[PDB]
Amino acid sequence: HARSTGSYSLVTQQPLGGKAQFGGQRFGEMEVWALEAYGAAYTLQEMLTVKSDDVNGRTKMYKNIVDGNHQMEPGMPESFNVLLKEIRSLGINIELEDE
Amino acid sequence: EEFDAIKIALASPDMIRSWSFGEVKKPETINYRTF
Amino acid sequence: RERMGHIELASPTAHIWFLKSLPSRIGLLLDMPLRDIERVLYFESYVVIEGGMTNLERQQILTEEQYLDALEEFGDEFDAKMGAEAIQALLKSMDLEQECEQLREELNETNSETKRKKLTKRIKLLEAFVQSGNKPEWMILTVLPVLPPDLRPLVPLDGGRFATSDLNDLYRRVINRNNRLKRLLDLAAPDIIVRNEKRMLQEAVDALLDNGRRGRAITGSNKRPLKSLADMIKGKQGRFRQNL
Amino acid sequence: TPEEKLLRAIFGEKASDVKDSSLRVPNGVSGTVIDVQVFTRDGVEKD
Amino acid sequence: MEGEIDIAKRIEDGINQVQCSVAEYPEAITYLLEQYNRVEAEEARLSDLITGFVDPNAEEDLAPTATHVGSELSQEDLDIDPELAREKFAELRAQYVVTRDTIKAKGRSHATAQEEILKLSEVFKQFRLVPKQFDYLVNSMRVMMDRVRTQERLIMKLCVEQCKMPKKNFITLFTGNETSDTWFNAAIAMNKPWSEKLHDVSEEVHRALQKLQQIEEETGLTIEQVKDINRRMSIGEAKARRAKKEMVEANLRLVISIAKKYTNRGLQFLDLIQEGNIGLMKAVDKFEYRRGYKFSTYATWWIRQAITRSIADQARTIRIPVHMIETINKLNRISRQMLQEMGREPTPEELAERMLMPEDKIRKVLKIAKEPISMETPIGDDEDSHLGDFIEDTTLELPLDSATTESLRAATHDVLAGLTAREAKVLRMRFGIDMNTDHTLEEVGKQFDVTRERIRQIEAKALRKLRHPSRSEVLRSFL
Repeated sequence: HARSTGSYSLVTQQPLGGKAQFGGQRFGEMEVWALEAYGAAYTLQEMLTVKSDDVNGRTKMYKNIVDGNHQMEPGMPESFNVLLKEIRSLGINIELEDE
Repeated sequence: EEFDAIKIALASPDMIRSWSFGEVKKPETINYRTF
Repeated sequence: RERMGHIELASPTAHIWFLKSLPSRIGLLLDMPLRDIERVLYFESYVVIEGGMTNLERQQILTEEQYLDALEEFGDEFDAKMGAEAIQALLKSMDLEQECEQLREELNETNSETKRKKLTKRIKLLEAFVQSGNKPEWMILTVLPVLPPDLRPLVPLDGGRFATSDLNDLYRRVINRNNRLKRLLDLAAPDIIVRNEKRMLQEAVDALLDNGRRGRAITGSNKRPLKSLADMIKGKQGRFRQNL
Repeated sequence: TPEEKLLRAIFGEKASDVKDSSLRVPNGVSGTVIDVQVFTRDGVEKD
Repeated sequence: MEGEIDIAKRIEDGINQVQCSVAEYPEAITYLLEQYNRVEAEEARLSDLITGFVDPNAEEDLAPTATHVGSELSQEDLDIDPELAREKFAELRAQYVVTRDTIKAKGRSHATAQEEILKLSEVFKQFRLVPKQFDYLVNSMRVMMDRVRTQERLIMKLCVEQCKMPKKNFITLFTGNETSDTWFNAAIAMNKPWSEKLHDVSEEVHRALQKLQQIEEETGLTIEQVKDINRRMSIGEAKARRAKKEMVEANLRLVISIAKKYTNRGLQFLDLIQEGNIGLMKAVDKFEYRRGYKFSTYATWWIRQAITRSIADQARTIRIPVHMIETINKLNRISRQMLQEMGREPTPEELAERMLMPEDKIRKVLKIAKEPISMETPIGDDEDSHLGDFIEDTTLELPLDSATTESLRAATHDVLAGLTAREAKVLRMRFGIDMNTDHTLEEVGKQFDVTRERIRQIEAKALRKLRHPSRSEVLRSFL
């Protein structure tokens, strides 16, 4: 079995696996700490955003390796920008801020 | 781009009134006919 | 998925993320301890003092048997009040400036066990409300935001049927909890049943925000632990550790 | 639809009313057929 | 069991104190005759105005009609021979004539006008006004004067609290006529140390006086006597209200008793006894101890009626028609009817002749009758997998076709330029650069050439030219 492209949910926005299409290997947390030990960086944030959660950063990347270019930096995760509203309905206000 | 620091503070009815546009009173959801 | 709404609640209701989260924030600053007074008044008829006639206590309760006897003679006016109705009026009628110095001088006069034991969480919390641009009367939610329909979709599955979230049920209920205590009990019912009603409102509000804390909510048909808000958010149905 | 006739007008204009929506073979490996059964509304007690 | 009949006599006793009070009320009388005119030309009926009459001409003698005059509930919870009727209604206009004029212009004293109405008041008590009317007359009586209370309350605290005026110096002036400025002007002329303070509020008092007269004229009664009518209505409704508080408290056991027939259906149990308690408070008001029927049977009638109305529509999470749920059990009490006799399943052929449904459309009806199903329900993984987490989205294009749809709506206007200027510029320079297409008499002056004929030809000729853009596409995407 091998998967490269497939369908995605709405609120969840994650790689699935239908019938005709295969399924993607879920990068378990057990393989996250083993990577942090090396002291990496970009190869850790990718297995959290574009390669799963991030949606608008997944489509833009697909149009970068087709012409022989390079994909830019991912954006803000979808499971994070919705949490801001999820917590907002709990009588508590949350607001982002730069420097 | 990227994220820096995060600010957290209590929520006031004056602020929640801003985002909101009105109030819901009818428990009824949608219709099965014209959807 | 953005923007929200609200619901004008005729009866004030303290939040749950600031009540069970010791130290208290809706009672501690109001002289109320933590549980030996701010939990029993929510249940059956337990009239508590919120104002005061001429130099009285702010923790002593009042038995219904001694209520009808303290109306005519032997008693004064006595600002009587039910449960949730007596918690928001205090926040607005208190001065953090003066009250702060009242408990600051009570750290050596009396022993550190009868009062100081609790007063240790008085100067700390209040100091935060002063340093920051906040205010005590923000813990009481007169309205309640609504979760975006995108997190609670309603799209037909297959066969002309549909598909809705059980969370929606927690909205069609709260409506019948408020409109009932407007033109039926608050001007007709004696008192031995109007109290019970007010007890159901507070229990029906703190259940939506976070279910599992106190009085777990159960849907109509097919029981099963009814889902709420906070439960689905952080995922408390798995004791956290086994997160997603 | 009008806008549809534009596409097929490039690759041979021949849009029929009915098409061939037969059950295609799933991914993997195919195989021969054993038996074939047809029950065009039999007079028996079928549900 | 009893202990509810002896106190039931206190109910109708209070109503009698309301019947008389409402009688002396011009607004309540005018509406009576004015409504009678809708009967002559045939628009309404005397059914919603009068139900019966009485023989004695004193203070009632039989179970009155006024039921919603001392009810504990809110206004929102309070919802014979025609030949003989028209005969009595003709007796009112045989005296209301003089009253119809003493209201329009009247004079200085309103005691003269009400004096004539007093005679009619005795006749109004004879009529059995529909209980629905009392929900308007009495209601619009406490509200109409409600403004009068506040309108005169402001000027009361703008001189006593503001200008500092003794209570003995305001109850001897304003209590007089409280109509014209004969009480205000008399205060200043009293050469008091406080009389020279009303000049800083005379403007506010004047406005609160002129508008005050408007209500007095609208009613047609004296501001002093109008209070007498209502003050005695709060006495009769109080003696009956508290008397009914003992029947709606000791009978809470009967509410839960019949509350086992409408349990798990669509509404919770906490909101179940809601319509049960409100029903008991309604029956106790319209109850008659002088009737053969008891209370433990007559009261449980309205109770099961209020609980069968709420769960009759707003049961499911989504709205549901009435007959859609009554059509299911309809075909049920017949399915076993043919099974207990013949022993075979009723085929959709014999029931198609007894029902109004064919056989095909009746099958699609069952598809509607469902729950249907939630979303946050475990499937297989029972960890992160949810029912609403396997449905693909169509409004949000996936990365696969994200690059395709982009190259199919931004490349045609490049090769479009390489085409006959005339026909190409017509369509392009119309909606592509401007707004709105097809103007006819306006497009003919846009190119300055032909008439309104090629408005359709040029477009058609251009359409077949849109077949050129193969690798490039723009139009083939809207549909």
